[PDB]
Amino acid sequence: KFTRSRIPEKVFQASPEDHEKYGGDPQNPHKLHIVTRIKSTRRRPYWEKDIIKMLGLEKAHTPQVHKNIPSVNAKLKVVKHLIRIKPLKLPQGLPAEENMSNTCLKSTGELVVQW
Amino acid sequence: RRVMHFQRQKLMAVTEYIPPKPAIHPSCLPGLIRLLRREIAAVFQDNRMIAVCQNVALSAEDKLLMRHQLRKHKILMKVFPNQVLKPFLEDSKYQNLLPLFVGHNMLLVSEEPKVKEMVRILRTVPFLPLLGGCIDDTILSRQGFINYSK
Amino acid sequence: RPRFVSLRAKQNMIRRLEIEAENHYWLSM
Amino acid sequence: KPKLRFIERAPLVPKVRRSDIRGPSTEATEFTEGNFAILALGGGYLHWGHFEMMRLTINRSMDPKNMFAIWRVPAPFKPIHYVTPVKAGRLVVEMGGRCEFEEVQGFLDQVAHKLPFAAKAVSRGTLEKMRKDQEERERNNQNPWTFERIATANMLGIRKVLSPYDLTHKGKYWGKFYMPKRV
RNA sequence: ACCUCGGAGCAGAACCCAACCUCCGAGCAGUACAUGCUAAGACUUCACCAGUCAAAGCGAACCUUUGAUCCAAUAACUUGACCAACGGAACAAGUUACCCUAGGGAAAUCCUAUUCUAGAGUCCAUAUCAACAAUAGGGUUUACGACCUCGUUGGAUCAGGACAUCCCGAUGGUGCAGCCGCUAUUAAAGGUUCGUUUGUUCAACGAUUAAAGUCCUACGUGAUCUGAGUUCAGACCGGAGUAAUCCAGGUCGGUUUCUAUCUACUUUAAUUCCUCCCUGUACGAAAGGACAAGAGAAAUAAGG
RNA sequence: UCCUUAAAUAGGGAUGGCUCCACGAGGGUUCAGCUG
RNA sequence: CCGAGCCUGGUGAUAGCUGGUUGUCCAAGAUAGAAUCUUAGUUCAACUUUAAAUUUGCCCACAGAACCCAAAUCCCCUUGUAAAUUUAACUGUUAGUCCAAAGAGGAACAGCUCUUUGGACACUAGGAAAAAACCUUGUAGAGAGAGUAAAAAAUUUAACACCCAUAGUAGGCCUAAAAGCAGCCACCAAUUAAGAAAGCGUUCAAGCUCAACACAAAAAUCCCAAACAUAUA
Ligand SMILES: [Mg+2]
Ligand SMILES: [Mg+2]
Ligand SMILES: [Mg+2]
Ligand SMILES: [Mg+2]
Ligand SMILES: [Mg+2]
Ligand SMILES: [Mg+2]
Ligand SMILES: [Mg+2]
Ligand SMILES: [Mg+2]
Ligand SMILES: [Mg+2]
Ligand SMILES: [Mg+2]
Ligand SMILES: [Mg+2]
Ligand SMILES: [Mg+2]
Ligand SMILES: [Mg+2]
Ligand SMILES: [Mg+2]
Repeated sequence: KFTRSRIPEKVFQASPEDHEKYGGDPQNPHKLHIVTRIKSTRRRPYWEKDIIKMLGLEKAHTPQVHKNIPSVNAKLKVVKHLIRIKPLKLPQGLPAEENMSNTCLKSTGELVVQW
Repeated sequence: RRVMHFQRQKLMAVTEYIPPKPAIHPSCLPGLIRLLRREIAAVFQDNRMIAVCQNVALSAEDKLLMRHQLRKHKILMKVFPNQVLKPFLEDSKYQNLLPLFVGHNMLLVSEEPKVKEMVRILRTVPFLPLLGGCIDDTILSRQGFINYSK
Repeated sequence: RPRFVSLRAKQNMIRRLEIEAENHYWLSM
Repeated sequence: KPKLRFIERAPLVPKVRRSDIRGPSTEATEFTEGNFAILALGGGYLHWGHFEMMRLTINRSMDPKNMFAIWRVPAPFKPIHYVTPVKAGRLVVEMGGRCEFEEVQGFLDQVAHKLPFAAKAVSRGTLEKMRKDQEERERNNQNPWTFERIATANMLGIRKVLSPYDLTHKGKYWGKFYMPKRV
């Protein structure tokens, strides 16, 4: 039978090689994910379709910001083969109210407060 | 084998084994033996006069008759590997003996020279010429052997 | 009729797998 | 009894119960009181005729004072006629005695090719060598992507195509067939 | 045979489910006669119907397998048969080819050839054949009462094609001195008969042949013809059936019709055989008996 | 099993059981002749 | 036009069967259990639509769910989310097809018959040659802009060491003789180098090698893009 897949926890235990490869520090982890759907939910199980709808990834290639917290991460793990996850980087910190309308999400994953 | 799902076939192809590839080709990169040793060492002192020939063109019966005529005297015929005889020359300090033993070589170790009668026997068979030897650490060519016989 | 896997198909699958591995890393923290 | 004993065509007392073809064999995978053997490189069913020809071709070129051959598979018991299930990696016929592997290689290879499923003539040394080189393959492969890793992590949603048994077989065993080259 | 219900397989871990299917037993028995009355809250065979559990309270004592409604009977409480096709027509079987209408549709277990040599093969494997197995190629069968039974075809005409070659051609080997046979490779240009019995699909037989090949082509081909035979509508015989009728199980008889619209098409260096010469030559101890080459006769096919 | 043909799944002969005189656009077989 | 005439009427017989069922535009919209003289139908359920009321609904981290003796499932704090339940009204679909997976139909690999989980098709587009079911991808228009997704089959295999092997003795048992080749018993020994022999052949011998010295496939109308080995990834 085809069922939900239980991913072993060792899959989501990064190695120092992974840290060097991808440039994320396990200490002081990133706060927010940028998730984009890059794969169709057609020919995928209804639970993956539902998770995609919940995460708001109905449109492909449209970045969506989510919290980097265990529940959101569990949903992302369910649909990890359909999405691209990149940390949201804030070189100038989160935007202030003055420049809330002058932000731009660079393709590198950086939210810059000048545009 | 039944046809796999194409997605599974793609998975197998992607997960196919990839052997490690060395940068530079390693190829293109840089007690019978001791019994013979001791026996030949002993023989080199046992014999007083030595000679060598090429007793290979003879038949089994002819070689047997030659062996019988030699055993009529005290001389003993020997065959030993050149592969192991080449180290023996330098071991026994026989430098002039190196360009003498190659291919088939049959020694004629003795202490009493019946070389006159041996040459007489060899005469009736116009082949199998005598090859140079070295009696008591003194090299003798064929002419020297003939003079010694006479 | 049989079907065969091309180098392009293998490369596409490898690209997808690399994206998924990066997803694993970013989900690990 | 340094010979392959005759086996009954059918058990005298049928047994009720205690796919036996797919996947690696779990029993008789290692040499026991022998030095050479025939290894099954794939699952299959052995018939009574197959057993009889095994016995005939082994006891023909046999030296009772220097060779002793034993079975590793029981008599045909599974009803269909009666046959024996054999899984990949299962030894079929073992040999021992004062002998060398090349002395038996010829007819062992012949009888292995006779066998319905893929089979090989394997000594203890050759079995150890192939196990060690399989370990070397899986330790030195330069492919970052392995069937084991992808299937376990459900990368690409591949478990939609794979079987639950594929997670344990790691892609090496597909149905009754076995793929030793598959790392 | 089964049709309802219950228990087990049969589902590994909530439920549900493998229907069809396998096995078992119940239309209850034993017990008690509070084994009463009431009543929160729940379960449930995926609907409903129906079927379960139950605290508290009252009252006595001090439980382990099915069936509705109507209708009958009983003063009533209650009870009853049939509904077992067990969601149950109150009461109705066989048969139709004399039929009509409305529609729907059309792995194991066998054979062939190679491989291992088992082995036959005078001894001798590998001249030849060949076992079990493996490989391929072709065909048959299935999960269901392992009970019985039984479920369109040629011919004529014209042929197209394959080669897995029957003859003709070219070669290798031979357990063939020549003749031959046997075997294998290659070869599809060409060719591949007429009759008797049978409807024969076939088969046997007769006489030939160089040979009378194996197949594919929706029988290849039936808007080209014709014949069976399912099987028409008649009638006998045999078998089954109370009968009607049924049964390829035997026989005698027995009308489908097409004026061609479209596609396509409608004038693309011969083979055998025999006779003779060479040839009684080669070969061979003899017997027997050739190649290659040539000549002549026929016949067939094609074209005139 | 015999005859019939060279060849013959064809034909003929070795109250019931029988007897086919004649007849038949009945159903089979045959000699001879005749014939596109 | 008789297995039962014809005409008229009842009669617009009846038909769970066949066929048909006419403006424009938008929107929501999917396979599913039970019973049934029932499986070509229907009724209930489920789904579906509209309107309405209200408040939680789905996902799920632990904790938790059996003894006999696997993948997963159930349940719900968070969380991501915005739906869910109930009320009123209601038609229609519902004894499907294919794919992936796990099982049963006798301890039946394939084929079928079913059960279960999931997907797809009945819905768009691109690709896989053509293409319901494989891959990519969907929410709708115009554009003579742009970045991409899937998407290209691979392969070409067989030389080989050289050299020759005296002799105790045909080693004995029997076996006509069987000596190395009919069998079992030790399996020694000479030179230097040595099997009472691993394989051919002799009734048995004789003759020969090994070892030892030495140095894969096919078929039927007519093969089937054309072609191309090396210009920057
Ligand atoms: Mg049950
Ligand atoms: Mg219920
Ligand atoms: Mg009923
Ligand atoms: Mg009923
Ligand atoms: Mg009648
Ligand atoms: Mg041919
Ligand atoms: Mg009739
Ligand atoms: Mg008539
Ligand atoms: Mg006739
Ligand atoms: Mg009339
Ligand atoms: Mg009507
Ligand atoms: Mg819509
Ligand atoms: Mg009823
Ligand atoms: Mg109906």
